[PDB]
Amino acid sequence: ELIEYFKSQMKEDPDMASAVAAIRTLLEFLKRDKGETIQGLRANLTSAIETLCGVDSSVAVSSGGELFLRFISLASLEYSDYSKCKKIMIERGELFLRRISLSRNKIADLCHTFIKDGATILTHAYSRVVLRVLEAAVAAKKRFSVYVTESQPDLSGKKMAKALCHLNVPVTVVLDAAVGYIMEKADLVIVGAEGVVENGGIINKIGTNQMAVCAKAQNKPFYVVAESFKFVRLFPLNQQDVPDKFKYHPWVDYTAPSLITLLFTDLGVLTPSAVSDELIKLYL
Amino acid sequence: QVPTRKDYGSKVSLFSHLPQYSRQNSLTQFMSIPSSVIHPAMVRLGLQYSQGLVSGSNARCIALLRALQQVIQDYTTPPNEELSRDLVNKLKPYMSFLTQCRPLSASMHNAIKFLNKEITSVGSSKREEEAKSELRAAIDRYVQEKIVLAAQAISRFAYQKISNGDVILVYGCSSLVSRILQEAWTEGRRFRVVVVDSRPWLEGRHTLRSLVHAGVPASYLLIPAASYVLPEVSKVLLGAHALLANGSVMSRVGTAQLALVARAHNVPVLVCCETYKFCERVQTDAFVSNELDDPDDLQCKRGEHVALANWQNHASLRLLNLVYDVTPPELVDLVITELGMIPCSSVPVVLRVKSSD
Amino acid sequence: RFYQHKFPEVEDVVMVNVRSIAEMGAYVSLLEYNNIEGMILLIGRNECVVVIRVDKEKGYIDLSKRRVSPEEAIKCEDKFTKSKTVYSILRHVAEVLEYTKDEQLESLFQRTAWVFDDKYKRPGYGAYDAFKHAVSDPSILDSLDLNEDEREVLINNINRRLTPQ
Amino acid sequence: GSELSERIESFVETLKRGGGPRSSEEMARETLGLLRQIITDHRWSNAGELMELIRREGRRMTAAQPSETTVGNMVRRVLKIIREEYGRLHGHYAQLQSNIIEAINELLVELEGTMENIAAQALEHIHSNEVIMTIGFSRTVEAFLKEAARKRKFHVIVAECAPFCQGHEMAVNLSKAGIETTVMTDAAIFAVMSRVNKVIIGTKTILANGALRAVTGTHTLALAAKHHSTPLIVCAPMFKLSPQFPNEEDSFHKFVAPEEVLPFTEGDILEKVSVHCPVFDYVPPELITLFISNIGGNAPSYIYRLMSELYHPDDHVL
Repeated sequence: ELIEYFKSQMKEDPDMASAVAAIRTLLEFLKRDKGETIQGLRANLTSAIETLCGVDSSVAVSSGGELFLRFISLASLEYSDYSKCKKIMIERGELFLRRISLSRNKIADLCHTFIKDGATILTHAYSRVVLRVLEAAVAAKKRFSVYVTESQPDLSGKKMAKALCHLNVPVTVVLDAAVGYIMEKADLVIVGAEGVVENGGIINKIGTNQMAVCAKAQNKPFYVVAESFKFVRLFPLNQQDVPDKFKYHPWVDYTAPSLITLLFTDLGVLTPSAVSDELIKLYL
Repeated sequence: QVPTRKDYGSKVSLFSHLPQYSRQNSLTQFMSIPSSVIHPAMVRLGLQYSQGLVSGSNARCIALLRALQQVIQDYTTPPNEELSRDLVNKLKPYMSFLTQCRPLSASMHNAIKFLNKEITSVGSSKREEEAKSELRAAIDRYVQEKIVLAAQAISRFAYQKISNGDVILVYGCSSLVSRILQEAWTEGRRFRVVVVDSRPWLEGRHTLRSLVHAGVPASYLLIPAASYVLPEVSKVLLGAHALLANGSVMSRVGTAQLALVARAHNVPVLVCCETYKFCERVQTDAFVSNELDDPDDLQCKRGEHVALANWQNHASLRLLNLVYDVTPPELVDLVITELGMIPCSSVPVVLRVKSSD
Repeated sequence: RFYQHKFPEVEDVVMVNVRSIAEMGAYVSLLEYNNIEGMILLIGRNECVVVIRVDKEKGYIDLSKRRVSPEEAIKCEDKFTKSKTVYSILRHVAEVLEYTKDEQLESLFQRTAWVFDDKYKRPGYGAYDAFKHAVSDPSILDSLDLNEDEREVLINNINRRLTPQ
Repeated sequence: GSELSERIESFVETLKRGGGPRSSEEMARETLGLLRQIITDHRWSNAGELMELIRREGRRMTAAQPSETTVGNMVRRVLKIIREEYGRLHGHYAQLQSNIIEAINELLVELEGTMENIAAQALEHIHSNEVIMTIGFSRTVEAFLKEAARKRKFHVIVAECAPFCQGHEMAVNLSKAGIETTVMTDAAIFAVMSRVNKVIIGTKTILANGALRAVTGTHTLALAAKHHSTPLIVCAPMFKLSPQFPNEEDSFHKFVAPEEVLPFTEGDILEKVSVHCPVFDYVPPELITLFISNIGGNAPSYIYRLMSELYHPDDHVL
């Protein structure tokens, strides 16, 4: 009833992110096949779409769903009829979607004055969030050449080069194993996260841990970007701790959590140990 | 009429705050078998507390709390008189008898601050017998909710945070680490638990004999052979005595030793604490608040020669065995408190979780 | 289960102890029945909670502190004391020769529906708590039963030691 | 009035003149008194025109010299004071004059007890027969060691902050109470921290991200104390905390005239060599361990909550 609605939004529109597509999917899917109760509807159909959406190997999806269920939990009133529990009180969800669409604009506004001129940049695989901050940085009339890696489960990095030369900066791709060959060339290594967790760990694609271990190898500051959605609520320790269903030849690995240096979101700038301070501020 | 207490033998100049005290004298050689000031159940459980069978932090807190329960279970305040300030004016000299009987382990300092909080809250124009009744009800519901509900929530987090095919070591001693490990074991999990201790104590024979009566395999050694176990183990647990303001796990004798040699071979650490085990004051390292146990207990039963027997005849000779020591914050990874798997330097957030602000 | 009203309707004020939390609140199955679970809107102790909305085919009920701030108690202690006098004996019973594992599910409430709580009114079991302290008090106990009156179940339900009321 | 504009131009001319006057606490007191006068300059219907007024004036204050942040963040906390008063009328016209009057009055009072609270928490940290290390002085450090030397005994060594020196003035200032202190050159600190065990830094500007923007020489001493693992404490109050960010600010450094490094008796060498020296360096949050404040010590990460509760978090635009 909504699964190819979600997949239409997913792979017939590669503009938005997967988490924001999922939360738009269920927020417009408050027009539900009417069970018309507070608890049961909520529990079974939201947990059911979080299960049935699990054909993809992403990790931002279920986290964004649970972030929406913790959103909807707060200002849910009680006033004697089942009309404005949330079935009339839905404009809160509308303002939530527009504010956490404006989130990407506000991280661009926060970090456009943050990469300095002359500093070349080495970067991992693609995001829908590295390009907006780097082109809000170029659009402040700055100048910087960029390196990018291969990121091989696929021919990936060519997509990043094709996107960014169209966005008018000099780009040069590099092989994956040539990181420490060219890590020392860089002045700044920025990383679009896959999902940010409460100890500063950044589970991401197969080479961000490479970037962190080479970053402590060079003592060069290692900056990660995330929006208000993708604060996943796991807790990792090592290289078997994240669930196996998130993995499958691995496809996701886990960087060390205590060596990144500055991150930033909708709520401002955060030292990567204040992530727990804001995550306790989340889920009520 | 005023209690005093002396020191024993040679003493280190670096410890002007906290002295050394020997476990081999009375505490009634200055005050009689009764005492018009000090209470009999108080000296009962304080002399329990002094000799060293009331060892665990949770156990010594509930012991002190039931001692205070016996205090305010019967204490008749005489009339034409104020309740709260005279109660604290009697009970804090009782705290002085505590800290001079054996020095502070600041969880009970949080307990007596809680007691101040409760006695100044209920008024004095209120009739005082049912005020005593609701006060004793308040403190014992407080202590059972803290202890057993924190133990159940930490066990609830612990059900998932042990894998299968893994192993684990433990160090230190408490009832909660035993509840954690056996309530992790008995649900179909399969993991052997090596147990490591130290000297002069070998305290964790407690935890080892509880763990083998829970029917779990083991192997036992000491932290000066902890360089042998770091190839084998896949995660390391620790206990904790107290939680210092910048995320320092004030804890047992060789805790930070194991943390250092853990991420010297890069196996991540994991500690356990609770709500009231957080103080206010903050410090840099060991040399401020750290007790000394018995000096002469350092002994080996090998041949006929105790190699510190004639300690007292020497004067150009000193010794130390610090037990209650600190850890830098950025090697203890995270705690398992009742609020959840929360990282280390993020700990002192709970100072203004009070007024919903 | 002890009521025959399968879904407890509006302003049924019950104090079921909280069992297991949720992301909205707590999944609390009410001990009044077996298969009725719930909700709380914004650790393990009971509290006075009213019920607001209702379903039919899906079984999910919902409940919170809607407006009920100053409410007197003793009606609710009367509620769950009468409701706890009827578990160990008075759900299945028999013309009593108690099988004690279970009795028949379709010959289950052949007289118990008419005499304890699902009677004519709320002053129905009001009068069944006013007159019937037990049927021992007074000793001129009621007529009008499916039995003679209680001839086999007289000794076995309550009239054992004193009927303390 | 004509008095307001002339006295704020007196403060911007003593701002543009450079280093000085006396210390940051005189800056605090006189800027608070001037803003006390400003909330009695003229009336305002709603809060917004006073906010554009004080926003423009503090904007010129920060823009005239970006070197320090004391006037900037006292303006920012006056802004959160009106923001909570704005919260405490709808939670415009009742007593807001007198309310902001008493608000900055208690701000004044808690300012004049700051270094005395620092002297109160000065005791527990240093030990006896141990050695502490300082670079230059803030008068925080003066109250600190003046309290903690009166009952114990220690051995303070000090490398001055010398593009031009003033740590020798610290030395002659505290040495007339006799703690038996030593001074040394700024490039001999590395070997002597095999025999130090703890080090303070008296900074001037601390920012949001846990890092600190202190006098120069503090970065190499911070890295040397990293490579001996002695603990790092920074004796700054909560007062002079800033919300600003390092490379968000376009070169928060301020260079002074290189006359103090290459003197103007130089001969022919000068016009083919660049020469520059900062007063302020940048040292990461990773390396301090123990704050001390008015309310007590705090973590390096815990100044984040101090920012967010002590400043309305969108006054980053002054």
